[PDB]
Amino acid sequence: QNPMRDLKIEKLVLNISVGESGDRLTRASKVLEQLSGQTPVQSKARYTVRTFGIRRNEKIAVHVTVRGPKAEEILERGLKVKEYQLRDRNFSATGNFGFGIDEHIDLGIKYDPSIGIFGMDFYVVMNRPGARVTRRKRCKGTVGNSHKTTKEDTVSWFKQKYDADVLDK
Amino acid sequence: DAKSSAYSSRFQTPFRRRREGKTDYYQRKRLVTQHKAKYNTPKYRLVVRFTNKDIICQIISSTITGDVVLAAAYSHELPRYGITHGLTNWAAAYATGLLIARRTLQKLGLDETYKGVEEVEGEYELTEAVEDGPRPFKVFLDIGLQRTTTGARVFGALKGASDGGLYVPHSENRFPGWDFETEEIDPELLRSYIFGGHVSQYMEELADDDEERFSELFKGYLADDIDADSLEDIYTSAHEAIRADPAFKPTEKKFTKEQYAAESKKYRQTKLSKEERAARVAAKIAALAGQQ
Amino acid sequence: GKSHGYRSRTRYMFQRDFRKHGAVHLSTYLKVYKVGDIVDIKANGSIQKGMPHKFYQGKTGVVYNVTKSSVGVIINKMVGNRYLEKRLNLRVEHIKHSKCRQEFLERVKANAAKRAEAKAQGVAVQLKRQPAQPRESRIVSTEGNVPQTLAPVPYETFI
Amino acid sequence: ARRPARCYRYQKNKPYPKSRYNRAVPDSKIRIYDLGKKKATVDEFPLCVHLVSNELEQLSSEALEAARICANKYMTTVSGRDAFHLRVRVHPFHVLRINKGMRGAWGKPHGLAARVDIGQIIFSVRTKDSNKDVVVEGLRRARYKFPGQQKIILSKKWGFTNLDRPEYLKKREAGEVKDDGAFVKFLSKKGSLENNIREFPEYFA
Amino acid sequence: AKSKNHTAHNQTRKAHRNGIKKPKTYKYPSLKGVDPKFRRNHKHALHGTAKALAAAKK
RNA sequence: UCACCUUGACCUAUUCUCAAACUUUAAAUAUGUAAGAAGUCCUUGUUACUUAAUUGAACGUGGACAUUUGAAUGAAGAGC
RNA sequence: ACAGAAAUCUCCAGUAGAACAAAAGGGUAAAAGCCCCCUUGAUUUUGAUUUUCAGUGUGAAUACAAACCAUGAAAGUGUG
RNA sequence: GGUUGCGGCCAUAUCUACCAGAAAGCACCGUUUCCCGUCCGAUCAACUGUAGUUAAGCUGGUAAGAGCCUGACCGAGUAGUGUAGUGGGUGACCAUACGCGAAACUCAGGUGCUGCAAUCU
Ligand SMILES: [Mg+2]
Ligand SMILES: [Mg+2]
Ligand SMILES: [Mg+2]
Ligand SMILES: [Mg+2]
Ligand SMILES: [Mg+2]
Ligand SMILES: [Mg+2]
Ligand SMILES: [Mg+2]
Ligand SMILES: [Mg+2]
Ligand SMILES: [Mg+2]
Ligand SMILES: [Mg+2]
Ligand SMILES: [Mg+2]
Ligand SMILES: [Mg+2]
Ligand SMILES: [Mg+2]
Ligand SMILES: [Mg+2]
Ligand SMILES: [Mg+2]
Ligand SMILES: [Mg+2]
Ligand SMILES: [Mg+2]
Ligand SMILES: [Mg+2]
Ligand SMILES: [Mg+2]
Ligand SMILES: [Mg+2]
Ligand SMILES: [Mg+2]
Ligand SMILES: [Mg+2]
Ligand SMILES: [Mg+2]
Ligand SMILES: [Mg+2]
Ligand SMILES: [Mg+2]
Ligand SMILES: [Mg+2]
Ligand SMILES: [Mg+2]
Repeated sequence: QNPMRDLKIEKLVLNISVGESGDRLTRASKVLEQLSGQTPVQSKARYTVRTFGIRRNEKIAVHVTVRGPKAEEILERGLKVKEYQLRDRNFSATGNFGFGIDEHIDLGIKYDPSIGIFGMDFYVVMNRPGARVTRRKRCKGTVGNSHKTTKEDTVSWFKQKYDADVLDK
Repeated sequence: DAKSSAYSSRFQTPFRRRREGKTDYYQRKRLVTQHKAKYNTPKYRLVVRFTNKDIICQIISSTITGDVVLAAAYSHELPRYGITHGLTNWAAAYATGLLIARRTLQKLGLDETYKGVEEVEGEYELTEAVEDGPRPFKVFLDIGLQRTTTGARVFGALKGASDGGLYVPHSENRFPGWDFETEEIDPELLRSYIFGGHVSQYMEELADDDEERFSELFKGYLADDIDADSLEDIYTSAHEAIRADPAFKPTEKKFTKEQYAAESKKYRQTKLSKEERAARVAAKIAALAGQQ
Repeated sequence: GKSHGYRSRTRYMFQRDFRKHGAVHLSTYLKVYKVGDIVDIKANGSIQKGMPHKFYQGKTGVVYNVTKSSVGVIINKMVGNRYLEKRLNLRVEHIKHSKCRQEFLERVKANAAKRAEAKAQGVAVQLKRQPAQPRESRIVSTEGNVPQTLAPVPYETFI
Repeated sequence: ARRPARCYRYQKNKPYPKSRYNRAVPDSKIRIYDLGKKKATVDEFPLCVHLVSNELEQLSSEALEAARICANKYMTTVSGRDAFHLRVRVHPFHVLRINKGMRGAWGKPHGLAARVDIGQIIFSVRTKDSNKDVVVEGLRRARYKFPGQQKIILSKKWGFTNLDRPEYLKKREAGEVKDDGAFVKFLSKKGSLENNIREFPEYFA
Repeated sequence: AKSKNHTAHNQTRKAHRNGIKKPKTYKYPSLKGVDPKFRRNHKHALHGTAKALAAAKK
């Protein structure tokens, strides 16, 4: 149709929720760092339930956002770990998709004090050129209805390049 | 989806340009409100706007029925002064600010007095008032919505308008060369930014590193065979031309306004009438409930 | 006990007038007030500084002083059996000009103009206003207007 | 152990509702406001009979129960309980207070009453045209439980709707009428034609 | 013992016995609360005008 | 059933009825100001305030306008 | 992924249905909310004004003036 | 007439859905040495109008569209209400006289106008 109506990856966020503070979540920040190439940022707890063992403002999670070419190959590693089997679910109505894995840091390895593993959440945000209009300071517009990402368009793009299959066992 | 009728009835719109995202009315109140005991004195702002591919500097006062432009200078009229490429760079913002300073001081009769910094060195300077003469033209900077950051081209325009002899109140911690340790501006980086040195050093290091980037970027420089080490005298001759003739020649206007108007009317969809709306509704009723 | 604070009984007076909340438009800040101008007082509820007391809502007075963001207003207030002059220090968003002093000044200009065309010729032009007068003699035609009306109506319930 | 209704007969106070300031109001004993065949079609019950107040007073919720049960039972006995539709058209929203000797004499909530005007319907019944005498006799029996004067007006409207009987027939033998579960929906000249085709097929002929 | 707290009865008839007075305006009101910088310059602008009309007539 | 008369809700379009401490709307009565000589225009004097700049501001000089001089009715004298 | 109605992360909607120390009302959306940076204008002098009112006091508030400062690129704002 | 920058009045301008937009502009878009800013050059900053595009933004139109605005001898001189009576009625309340006068409703119409500057087949 139009090269400016093409569907891209813009960011990929790697969330590890470790409902506590200390050495475990410090190493969970570490295991995000050498994969992303980027220092991650921790997230405080919003409130306190006293059932999850979390208190308010406790830094109980880490996450990092990776963009451009670096996001694409981490997504490729995640799909090789998931064996290219996403579900009928995992795809948002807004055209974003994610999953969860653990222990895929087998290559690209640092000094590696292997005491304790972490699982990890992949989430991929998908858009088109012109998404600056909803993020820029001046003339903050809304992406048009034709230009929005949808679940059908993102699953068509996903069962294109990476040539995977969804919903299948 | 599904905005309710109660929501639509109770909704209050923002003005028009808050909706358009062009006017911080919070900032505009503070920039436009005159001292009430200075009764009808217009408060003048140097509006500096950076679109892609143009720099706009306008000296504007405000009235009840709308704003009034005193003088305007654009970066696309700097090719008359000898700047063809890089028309939104930091130095181009400087040349546009110098041009609006000289044009306004020629329009107001303050061109003999208030020459400004005639030889640009890059030092922090304010236009001093001439004793037993007119005070200099006091202009207040309107950066609009864009962020105040160290090295931004709004302060290039500020620096050029101050060097052209306008009184613009400004500190110096937002020019390139400022450092957060010592409260001192660096005139070396400030003067290199004024004379385009940050562009020129990039052309030098791309020409010594890799050429597929130096042919994508700066292609028009190579087509107009401009050297990296020769931007400084282009900018200097441009400043001399600005200080020698800033008087705003306009363009040719080239197929005049009625011929513009009649040709551009042939692409306006015209609003329909009640007769075509009733006929449209009746034909739609026939097409939709006429039993196929 | 009882309560007589500064903004007591101002639930509706300083309210902000449906779908006109938020920022004040800028002609309010660009109107120019001279000493001697006759101004109306209506407090904006969204600006809490320079705000008049609730007594002065709907009161009309004379500018005696002009300051950085505010004007002083003379208001006559009926304290007991006499009138006291009150001096108010009101910011200009609680202030608007009186349209009566517009209308009277165009009547002054009209009076001067018709006195000039009376001096040109035709003196005694009779340039005061008059109250509404009893109407003169009409002739009412019956041309396509034959007077045809029925009677009072019977009672029906229509419930 | 209850005050007679002549104490709280007249609208002497501002309406005192159950609010965030009242908080301790006893329940209205009238809880059923539609009776008979309430689910019936608008076409089922064309004739509307109204019991209408002639006075500005208050009707207690006790009196509303006592008249609703009497009119319902007479109409059920004589004509069957699915041949009429009864609607109490007033709701006891005003809290009556009792002070149970004048220092601090503000009252605690006694009960609930309904403030009626001259010309408000208290009870409306829709039936077939052949049930008119039974309905008028049921409403005139229900008069005795209410203080004040009340008239029985035959409505010139089809059913509980707000348009005349020839106007409703002109509207339904044309195509501006479609059924709801107990009421009806009317077709307008305003709105999107796609929705006015999505409902109301039988028009546009 | 308990008595009559407050009433405004008869107070308007008392205020109209001497018939509520307007405060008798004058040419040249006072500079009470007029801006001090304007007052300071008004002093000198009237000093110079006194001298100007002194030299105009003598 | 391991997609079924006998589903809690929730949403959608309707429906009956209300509020001293609810409200988009909103009277009547009551209430503020004005309806000029201390007014209006024309010209130019002051200043340390104000303006980029006699630009304004405020107060002025000199001049033009005579009771229909700026709605009504009354005024019992008015003011102190 | 653990992870469910509640932990984190992403998108969309969202006119305020949140928040603003404490009652209730008013006000507020590139904010008066939230988060960050810099600070002490919560300073000095002594008048004026508003509300309570006798046009006394006290409390509280408004707008200026003379300084000295803070903040910001600035207009400006800041006498809790 | 289009478009831009700065506006004024702040929905006749908003919202939902669809369809068009020549020229210029605006825009998306391209790059990260430099000033600067982030977990992330996404936002902010810088550089080039070059590699590309009208897909979106933006503008305009359409809709028995929602909302909003205007008007109506539409409802309605209705409700309410000032004044009056040794009016009526046990009362609740009501009528008359001299005046003022709504809202919902129902119809019809409309769907931004405009100031300064600059630019454009
Ligand atoms: Mg704002
Ligand atoms: Mg700002
Ligand atoms: Mg109070
Ligand atoms: Mg209040
Ligand atoms: Mg109000
Ligand atoms: Mg305060
Ligand atoms: Mg007894
Ligand atoms: Mg009582
Ligand atoms: Mg009875
Ligand atoms: Mg005693
Ligand atoms: Mg006593
Ligand atoms: Mg009394
Ligand atoms: Mg007396
Ligand atoms: Mg007295
Ligand atoms: Mg009351
Ligand atoms: Mg209301
Ligand atoms: Mg008079
Ligand atoms: Mg001035
Ligand atoms: Mg506290
Ligand atoms: Mg006192
Ligand atoms: Mg005293
Ligand atoms: Mg106190
Ligand atoms: Mg204070
Ligand atoms: Mg100050
Ligand atoms: Mg304080
Ligand atoms: Mg304060
Ligand atoms: Mg980019």
